[PDB]
Amino acid sequence: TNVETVAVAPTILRRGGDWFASFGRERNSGTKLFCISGNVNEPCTVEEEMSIPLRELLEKHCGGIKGGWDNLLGVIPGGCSVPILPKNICEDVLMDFDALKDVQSGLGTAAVIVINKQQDVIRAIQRFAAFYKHESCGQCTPCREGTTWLLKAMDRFRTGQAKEREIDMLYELTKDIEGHTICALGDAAAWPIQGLIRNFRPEMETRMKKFHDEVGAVSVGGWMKDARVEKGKVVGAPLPGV
Amino acid sequence: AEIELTIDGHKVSIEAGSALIQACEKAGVTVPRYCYHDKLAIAGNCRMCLVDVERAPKPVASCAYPVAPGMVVRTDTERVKQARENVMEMMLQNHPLDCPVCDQGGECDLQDQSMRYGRDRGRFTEITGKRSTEDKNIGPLVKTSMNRCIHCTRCVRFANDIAGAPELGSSGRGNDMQIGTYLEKNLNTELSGNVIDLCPVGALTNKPYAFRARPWELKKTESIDVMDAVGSNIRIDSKGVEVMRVIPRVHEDVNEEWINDKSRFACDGLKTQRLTTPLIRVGDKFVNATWDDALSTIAKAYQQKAPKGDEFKAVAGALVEVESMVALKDMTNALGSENTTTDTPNGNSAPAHGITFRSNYLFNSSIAGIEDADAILLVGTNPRREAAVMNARIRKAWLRQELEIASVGPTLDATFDVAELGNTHADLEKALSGEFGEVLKNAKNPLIIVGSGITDREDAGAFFNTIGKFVESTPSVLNENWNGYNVLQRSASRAGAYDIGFTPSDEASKTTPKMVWLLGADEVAASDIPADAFVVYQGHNGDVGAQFADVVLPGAAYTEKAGTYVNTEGRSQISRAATGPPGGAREDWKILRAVSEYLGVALPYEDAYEVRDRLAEISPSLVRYDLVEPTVFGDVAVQHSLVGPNGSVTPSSAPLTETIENFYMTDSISRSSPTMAKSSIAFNKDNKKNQAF
Amino acid sequence: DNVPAHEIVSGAPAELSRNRVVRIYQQAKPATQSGEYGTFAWRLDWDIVDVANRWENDLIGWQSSGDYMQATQMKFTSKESAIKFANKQGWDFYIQEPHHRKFRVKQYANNFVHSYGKLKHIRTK
Amino acid sequence: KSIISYNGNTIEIPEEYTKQAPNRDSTWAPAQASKTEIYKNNMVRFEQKDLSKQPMPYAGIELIAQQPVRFVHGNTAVCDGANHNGPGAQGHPKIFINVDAPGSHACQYCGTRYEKE
Ligand code: SF4
Ligand code: SF4
Ligand code: SF4
Ligand code: FES
Ligand SMILES: [Zn+2]
Repeated sequence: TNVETVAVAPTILRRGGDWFASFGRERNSGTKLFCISGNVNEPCTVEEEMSIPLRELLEKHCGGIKGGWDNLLGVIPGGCSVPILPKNICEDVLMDFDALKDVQSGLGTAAVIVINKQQDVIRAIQRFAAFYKHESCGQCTPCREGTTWLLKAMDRFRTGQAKEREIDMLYELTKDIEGHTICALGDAAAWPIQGLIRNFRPEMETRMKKFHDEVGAVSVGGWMKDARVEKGKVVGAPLPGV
Repeated sequence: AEIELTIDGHKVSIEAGSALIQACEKAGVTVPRYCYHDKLAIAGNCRMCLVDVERAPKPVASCAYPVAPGMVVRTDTERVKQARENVMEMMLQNHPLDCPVCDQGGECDLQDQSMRYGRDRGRFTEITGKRSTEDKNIGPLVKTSMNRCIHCTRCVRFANDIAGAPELGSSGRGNDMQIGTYLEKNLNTELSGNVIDLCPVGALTNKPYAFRARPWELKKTESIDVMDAVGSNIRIDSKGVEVMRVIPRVHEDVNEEWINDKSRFACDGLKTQRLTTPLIRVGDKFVNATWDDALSTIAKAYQQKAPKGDEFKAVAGALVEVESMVALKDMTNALGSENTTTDTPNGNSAPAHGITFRSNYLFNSSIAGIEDADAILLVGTNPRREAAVMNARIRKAWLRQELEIASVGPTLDATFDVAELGNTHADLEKALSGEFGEVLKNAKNPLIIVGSGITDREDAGAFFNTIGKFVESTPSVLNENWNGYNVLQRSASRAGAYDIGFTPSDEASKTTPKMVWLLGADEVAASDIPADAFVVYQGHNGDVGAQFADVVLPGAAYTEKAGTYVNTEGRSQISRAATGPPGGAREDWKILRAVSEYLGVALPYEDAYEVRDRLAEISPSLVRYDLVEPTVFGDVAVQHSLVGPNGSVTPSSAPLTETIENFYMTDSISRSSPTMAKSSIAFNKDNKKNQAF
Repeated sequence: DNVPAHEIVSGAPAELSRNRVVRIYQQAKPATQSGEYGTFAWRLDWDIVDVANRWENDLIGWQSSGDYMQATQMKFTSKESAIKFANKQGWDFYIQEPHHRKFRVKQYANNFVHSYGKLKHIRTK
Repeated sequence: KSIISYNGNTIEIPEEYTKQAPNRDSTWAPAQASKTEIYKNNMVRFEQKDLSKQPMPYAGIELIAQQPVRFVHGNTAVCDGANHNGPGAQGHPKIFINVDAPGSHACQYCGTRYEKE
C-alpha cells in the first residue's frame, strides 16, 4: 500500500468515514496531496479537496502559469506516466479519477507538471522516454526491446529527422507494448507518446519540415542520400542520440 | 481433481491448477512460445504465448495462467494474431542478421515461429543501429554468441534448478541485461551440454561441432548411449560415413530429456585412433595383416599353447553389447573353459552380491522410483559421476519434496544436501544401527543405493552382508510393493554380463591362463596378464588393451551396429546402426563366430535372427525391449545371495575411495577424444575458472 | 500373416523381402526445437547394410553407396497401416513404441512458496 | 621434396608445389588435406602433368591478416562490406560488433578487425 493512503487511515478512523466522504464527489472522496511543479510562478506542495478545477488550483496555490493562462501549452495531470492534456480541454476538467479518465488521462499520484508556450513539448516527452528506457527491468521482451525503440524514434522526432508517416508507425509501436507486458511499466512507457501524438502532431510536422528544408531529405529511420557505412561508423547523416 | 474448460470451441479436461498452456497442448491447440519449457520452472517473460480468455480484459500469458472451471479460451482471435506479430516484431528488433553463420539455422525456433506468426517484413531501420553484446568464455564445450540471446532464461533456470550450478545468471538491467557469470568462470557441470539444446536460438552452441553441418543434411538415427550404465536414449545425427553429434530424445523413465557431457561430446573419439585392419605383433612392433592371416595366427597359437579347461580366459569390457558377450561366452564354454571374467578390479573372482537373481545386482526401484523417495542412503557411490542424469533426478526429487539423504563413502561434492556418516564399514554398521537406520525404518519409500565400486573391493562380502541383514529386517525397505535395495552399475555392459552369467567359476580364478581374449577390456593392467599368455584384442579404438595384445582385431563401435544393452534398471534396450564400421572392421559376434570356426568349435548361429533366438534361450528378458518387470523373488534373493554366503568375509580397515578418478575419461572412446582431453584439463577443480570464491 | 516370397506383384528384388529389416516408429520430439509438427506420422525406413552403406570415392571425396534404399522413407497415418503395408510386402520389421512426456502440474506461484526451514536453493528468476 | 609412397618408393615434388598456397606453407584447418598428402594419395593422376598450370589461388587467411585494424569511438562497430562504387547490395548482411572487450574483434562475415579507441 502507498504511504499516504496508510497515513490518512488513523485520521479517517478517528474522524469517521462519512466526514471523509463529505469532501470530494462520489467515488472520488477525500483530500489528496497535490505536488505542483514545472512552469508555474511559485512551485508548491499542498493538500486540497478532490475534484477541484485545474484553473482554480493553479491560480490559488502556485501563482498561476508563468506568463498567464494564455501562455500555457499543456499540463500533465499526475506524473510522467499519464497522457498530457491540451490547453483547451484542461480549462474545465475536474481533479477526480473520473473526469481525468474521461478526458483520457489519470490522476496517478496527482503530480501536475505544467509546460508553458516557451518550452518544447517534444523534448519533454523524449526525456520521459529516456527515463522509461533507463527504468525498465528488462524481463519481458515487449518492454525490454520497445522502450529503446521509442527512445530511438523520439530523438529523431526531436530533431525532425523523420518522415511524417513514421508518426503513425510510432503510434503502432506504442500499441505493440501496451497490453502485452508483465507489469504496467510498459503501459506507462506507451502512454506519454500517445498523448503527444494525439495533441501535438502539428508541432512534430513543423519540426520535420524544419529538418527537410533546413538540412535535407530523410528516408524512414533517418537515412539520407549520402548516409553510408564507412570503416565501422555511419557517416553522411546526423544520427540523433549518438 | 480434473476440471473442465473449452479451448477454441473444443472441450478439454485437465487437472486443476495446471497452466493454460498444458491444457492447450492436451487439446491439440498449438501455442507459440520461447521461455516456457516442460522441464523448467514457469517464467512468462517472452510473452509469445498470449491468448484471450473471456474473463480477462487483456490477453493472458498462457504458460502462467492457471486453469479454472468453465474457462473459455480463444487462440485465434484477431487480437491474438496482432499480439503475436507485435511480440515477434519486438523480438527481432535487436536480433543479429546471423542466420547464414548461426549454427542453429534450419532448426531455429525464432526462424520457424517468425515465419509462422510474425510479419513478412520488418519496420526497424534505425540509423543508430542495433544493440551488441560482448561474447563470454564459459569453457571448451559451449560456444557463445550472445548477440543472439533473446533472454529466455532457460539456460539460467536449468543451470540453477536442474543441475545445481549457480554460476550462471543475469547481470545488469534493461537493455544491457546480459546472461553470463559477471566474471570469467566456466559453466562447470557434467550436465552443461544440455543448455545447448535448451537455448532456442544459437546463443549457446556445441563448440566441437561448430560449423560442421546443417540440420537438413543429417541422417537421424535413434539409438542408445553406452558411456554410463543409465542407458540414455539418444538421437545420432550422421552424414555419410562419420557421426556429427548426439542429442537427447525423451524417455521419461530413464534420462527424462537430458544426457551428460561425456555421452554428448565423446562422439569425436569415434573418428580417431580407430582400429581398421587386423594387426599382428612381430617383435616389438605391430604389422598390418589380413583377416585370414590374423585368424589363422589365433588358431596356431591355440594349438601350440594347448589350453586345457580354464586356461582360455575371456574378459569383457565396459562398452560391449549383449550379443558379443553371448558369442564370447558360448565359444569359451565350447573350449572347455569357465573363465569368463569381467574387466573390473577383482573381476577374476565372482561378484559378492551373486548372480542367481536379477534383483541382486540391479536398480530394483526403477529409476522412476527415485521420484517417490523419502529417504536414500548412498553406500560407497558418487552418482554425480557414475550416473549423472540420475543425480539430476535425485536433485529434482530433493527440491520438490522433503527428503533425507545420507551417504557412507568418500566426501562427495553433491548438488543436494547429504549427511556424511563415515568412510568405513564400521561407520556403516553404526549408521544402520543408528539414527539414519531409524529414518529408513520409518520411511514410506526408502531405497538403499550400493555403488558398483563396492562390489570391486575384496571385502565386498561384509558390506553386502550388513546391507542384506538390514534389508531382511526392515519391511519398509523390502516389502511386496517396494524394493528399496539398489545396486548402481557404472558400465553399460555389466548388467547384461551378469544377466547371461558372464561370471568366472570358483576353480577358474585359481588358474593362470595361457591365452587371454580381450573384448573391449581396456581397464586391464600389466599384472593381470601373464607374460607367457597369448593375448587377442578385439575392439574399436587403440588403447592400452590393444597395446598389450599379440593379435588385434577391429570391431564395430556402438554407433555402427544394432545391439542390445541392459541398463542398471535391468531394462533391455535395442540400438540402431547409424553408419557402417570403418575400414576392414567387422561386427563383433560375426568375428567370434568366424574365429570359432577356425578353432573347430563352430557356433550354432550365423544370422542375426538366430542370435536373437540364442539370446531368448539365455534369458527371456533380453528379447523383451523397453520393459521392466519386478522380481517375485525379492525376499528369497536377499537371503540366498547377500546374507547367506557372506558370513565369513572380514571387513577391512581401508576407507572407501572414489570409484572413478576422472569423470571425463573412463572408456576407450572417451580416452580417444580430444574434446574429453580438453574438457578434463579445462574443468579441473584446482583451476580458478571452476571455483567461485 | 506375411506374404511369402514370389507372389509379391511389386517386382522388387527378392533380397528386399529376404534379408532386409525395416523399422517403424514415430519421430522423437527434437530436443533443439519446441515444435512437434513432425512427430505424428509413422515413418518406415530400412536398417543399414554394413558393406554397402557408404564409402569415400578416391577422386573428389564423395559418399558412394550400394544400398538403393538408404534414402527411402515412407509416411503412414497410423501404426496398424504401416504394419499392414510391411506385411503385404513381406518385409521384416521392428516397432519402436514412442515415448511421451509424462504430465505434471506446473504453477507459476510455486516459485514463491514460503519456506519454513532452511532454503534448499536460491531461485533467481 | 621427397615424399615416400605407400609402395616404399620415392616421389619427388618441387618445393614450391608443396606449399598449401603461394603465400602460406601450412594448412589452415584441421580437416584440410596438405599438398604432400594430396600427392601421396593421387600420384597416379599427377604423372606427366605440369604442376605450374594447376590453379593455386592465394590463401585468404593471410590476406585478411594483412589488413589494418579499424579503430572506432564507441562500443559497437557496424560492418556491411559494401561496395561504395557500384550500385545495388554487394556487401554482406549488416552486423554490429561489440568492442568493449580488450583487443581486436573480427567481423564474422568478412574478417575485418575492429577495436575500440
Ligand atoms: S514491463 Fe515491467 S517486467 Fe517487463 S521489462 Fe518492463 S519493467 Fe520489466
Ligand atoms: S539464432 Fe536463429 S534467427 Fe538468430 S541468426 Fe541464428 S538461425 Fe537466425
Ligand atoms: S543464452 Fe539462450 S537460453 Fe540463455 S537466456 Fe539467452 S536465449 Fe535464453
Ligand atoms: S511462453 Fe508464456 S510468456 Fe513466454
Ligand atoms: Zn564485415
